Amino acid sequence: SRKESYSIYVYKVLKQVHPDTGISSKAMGIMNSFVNDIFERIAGEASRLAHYNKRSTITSREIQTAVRLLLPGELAKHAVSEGTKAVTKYTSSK
Amino acid sequence: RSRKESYSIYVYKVLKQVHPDTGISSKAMGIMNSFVNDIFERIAGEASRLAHYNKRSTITSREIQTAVRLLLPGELAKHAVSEGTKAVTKYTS
Amino acid sequence: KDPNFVHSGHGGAVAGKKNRTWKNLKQILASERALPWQLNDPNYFSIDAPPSFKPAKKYSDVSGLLANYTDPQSKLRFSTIEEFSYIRRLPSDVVTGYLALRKATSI
Amino acid sequence: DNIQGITKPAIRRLARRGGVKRISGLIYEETRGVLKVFLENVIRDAVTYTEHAKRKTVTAMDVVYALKRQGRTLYGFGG
Amino acid sequence: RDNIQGITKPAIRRLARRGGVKRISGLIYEETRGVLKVFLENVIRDAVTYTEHAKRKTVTAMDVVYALKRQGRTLYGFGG
Amino acid sequence: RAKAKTRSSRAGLQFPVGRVHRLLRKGNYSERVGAGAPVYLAAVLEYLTAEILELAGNAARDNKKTRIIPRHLQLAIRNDEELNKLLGRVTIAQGGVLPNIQAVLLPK
Amino acid sequence: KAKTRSSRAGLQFPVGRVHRLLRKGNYSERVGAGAPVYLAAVLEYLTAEILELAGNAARDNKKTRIIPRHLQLAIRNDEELNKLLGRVTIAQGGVLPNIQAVLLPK
Amino acid sequence: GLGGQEEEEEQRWLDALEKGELDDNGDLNERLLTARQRALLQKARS
Amino acid sequence: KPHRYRPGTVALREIRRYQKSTELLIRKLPFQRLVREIAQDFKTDLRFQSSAVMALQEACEAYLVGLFEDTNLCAIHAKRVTIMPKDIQLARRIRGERA
Amino acid sequence: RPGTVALREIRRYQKSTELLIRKLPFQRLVREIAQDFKTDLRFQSSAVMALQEACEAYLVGLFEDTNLCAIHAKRVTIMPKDIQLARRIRGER
Amino acid sequence: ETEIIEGEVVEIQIDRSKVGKLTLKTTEMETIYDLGTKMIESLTKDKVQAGDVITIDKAT
Repeated sequence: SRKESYSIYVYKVLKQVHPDTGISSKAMGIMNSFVNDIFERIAGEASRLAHYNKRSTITSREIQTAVRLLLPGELAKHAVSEGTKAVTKYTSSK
Repeated sequence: RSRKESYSIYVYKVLKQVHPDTGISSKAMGIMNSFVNDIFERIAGEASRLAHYNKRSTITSREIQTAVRLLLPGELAKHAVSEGTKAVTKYTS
Repeated sequence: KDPNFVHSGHGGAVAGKKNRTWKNLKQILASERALPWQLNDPNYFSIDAPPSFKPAKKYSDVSGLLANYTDPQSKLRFSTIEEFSYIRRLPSDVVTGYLALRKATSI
Repeated sequence: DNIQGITKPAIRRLARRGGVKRISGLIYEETRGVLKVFLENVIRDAVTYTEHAKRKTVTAMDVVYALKRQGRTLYGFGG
Repeated sequence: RDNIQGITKPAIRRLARRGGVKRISGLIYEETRGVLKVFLENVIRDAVTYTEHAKRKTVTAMDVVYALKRQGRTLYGFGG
Repeated sequence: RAKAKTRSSRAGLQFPVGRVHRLLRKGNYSERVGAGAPVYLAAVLEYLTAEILELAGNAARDNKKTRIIPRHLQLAIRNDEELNKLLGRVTIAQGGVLPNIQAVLLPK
Repeated sequence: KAKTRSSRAGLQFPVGRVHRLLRKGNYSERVGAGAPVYLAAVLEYLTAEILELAGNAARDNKKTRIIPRHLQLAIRNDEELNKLLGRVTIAQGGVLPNIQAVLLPK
Repeated sequence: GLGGQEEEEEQRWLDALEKGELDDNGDLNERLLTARQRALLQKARS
Repeated sequence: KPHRYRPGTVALREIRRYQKSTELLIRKLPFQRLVREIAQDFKTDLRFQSSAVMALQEACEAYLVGLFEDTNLCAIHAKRVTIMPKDIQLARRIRGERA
Repeated sequence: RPGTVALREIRRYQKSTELLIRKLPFQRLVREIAQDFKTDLRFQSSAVMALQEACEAYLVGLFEDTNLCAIHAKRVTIMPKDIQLARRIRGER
Repeated sequence: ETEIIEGEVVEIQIDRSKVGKLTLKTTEMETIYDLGTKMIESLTKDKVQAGDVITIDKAT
């Protein structure tokens, strides 16, 4: 039907990273599958964490915790910095 | 107040059937409660995947029959599938 | 040359996504069952024989002799001690063969 | 019986990507067994996903879900 | 302060002997202590992240059990 | 309506079909938990419970005692090649380890 | 007039799609609006950082078109990608160059 | 064709093989580092 | 250019060339044929997608490459530069993959 | 004699069920390793027992894999290189 | 002439009329047999269990 996926956002990120550069449909297949795998990984751990807390609400704090549980070391810190910056923009922008 | 919600009654009702002469220690009750609880999470987790892997909304006997066939090893899989079909056969009349 | 040169489009799949031939027999029967049949009419499916009223005699797989026995493992059926000495040595390739040869539980 | 079609040269090449300096002649026949039993895991799981879907065809998703369940996920197939 | 050395030389001897090893070269101890400390470090860090998320000061048996599920190195009998 | 009974008793099970249904339906494993699922799952859990208890009861009786202790469970599961796959990376509180040696160790 | 959640948070990645994927994914009956913002930003951070390594690996290895080998070079040169992905596999990415020490001749 | 450059790259990789002057992987600039990798190099310099 | 070589001088070129390139080392048809065997003993007459058979080969070769690296390090530890089937077993057992 | 009481020691700890590491040294070690994740932590008495059971089990499995490395290299004597081999081919690090 | 079954009973299964299934083993073969009602009301009546050796006069 309509291949519900991430390819145009992945390509828009590549053009933000290296505007001169381009990418094979196989490498985009890896990017989609990696993005969806990390999505299920984080959302799964966040739902477990919500059950462990007896919460319903998937808050920003739950995603942050699932992210720092799954990401190693300094990669966790810098991804947490990007996520907290994005929420800081969103909550300021209304 | 909170309540322990354990499987302790049912594992004991089964022990008293399989070894009528034998009892459960309080730490072995812990191991048995952990085993039942973990296998429930393992099976229901795979059943939730198996529904969305076919984009079905329900879970039913076929999702759990599939999850048992994937999760369990050799002889235990065919035995667990036999027990699930027997219980549902009696339950449906 | 020949009895015709301008053969008409009888109703196979001339340009559709489906297979070229007419409807197969199952589809002919599924459409023939829509007609205004009376209870007494000679329907092509009503000619099917009964299901057998007897229980069907057990004939052995590997030799065709009358089988008293069925194996708890291979579910082949056999008549004598030396036939069991053969059935347990067969490769699974032909065990699933003999079960499917009488359309048993093997799929 | 088709596992013998996996060639001794291909098994040398496949081992040489793993950086081994020297092979021994027993490795080729034992590697065929390791490949056959690895398939006899991942295929039976994939068929089980295929059966659940009521399919006759083993899809990319059927083998991807098996490989994901086996904890050896492959990126670049399915999504 | 200096607590990694508190994994005593007889305790290593016994734990390795439950593991069935015949001769311990005296080189083994500090790497075994460091390896243990790193496994503790991972489990503790995970348990602390569950505890910090839970708005809570006390590390519970559930937090270490959930860290052992997160690491796929589970432990029955402590609840869950 | 007069004299209610458990859906476990209707299935022919000890294991709690109501509890299993409640846990499936509040665990968010699906938007629609059909009642065949918790009956089937209760039966699966009850079978695995029977198999693992019977092996542990044999292990306890073989160790000359009339009680299941975690040691008798570890000495059941590490003596079964099926359950040592299903429980193949789980740890048992007070279970210890299976008694085992590589033959190269043994003297003379 | 409306504003996209993506641009409101400052991402390229689709915040509303992550919200719908949480909402339809049964991860809860209730989803906070900051959760898909944070999650989209982390997916974007991971995507941007791996692609920045991969495009550099392509440019260094005398090419420009990103292909699965450049993704394997991005994953295996950095220890925190290497631990995050670990035992997962890349279609036709191969293995990172390693003619093993000691076997490398004297 | 220009595959002669890859033949010379193999000759350079063979010169180092005959000398025994290669990395532990058998292989032959901080501006290539991401902001995280600059923070990790700062952590390696501290 | 020279003849017979110092043994392993072309084996080092094999490691280099098969590690620098990313193509699959088994040819397609032997594996395409093999995939239609293993299923039959559990379900007859299955049909295999063109993507699925390739994903199966990619998984099988990726699985063997990792097993060969572990086997290589086992041989090097066990003094040898030659791999033997007992190194494959040691790698499998410490991986926890059978026995 | 030596190596004979070292072998006879194996059967005692493989039959016996108790924990082999000292509780207070382990308890302080967990708290030490926690200090630079957070100050002023409280640890539940059951949690540190669970952590000790996990740590002794992790080491017993690593010691079996260490014994496999040594005995494959025809040694009854273990070496740190056996731990470096195991922690690589485990897929841990 | 007499019809005698004899063997170790390997496995024996019964469920609700009644339906059931018996297996036997000699030193040299195995079998699985579906049981008729008048065998069910005999194998159960005489408390037959797996590992017994039994001789059945088939006619009775």
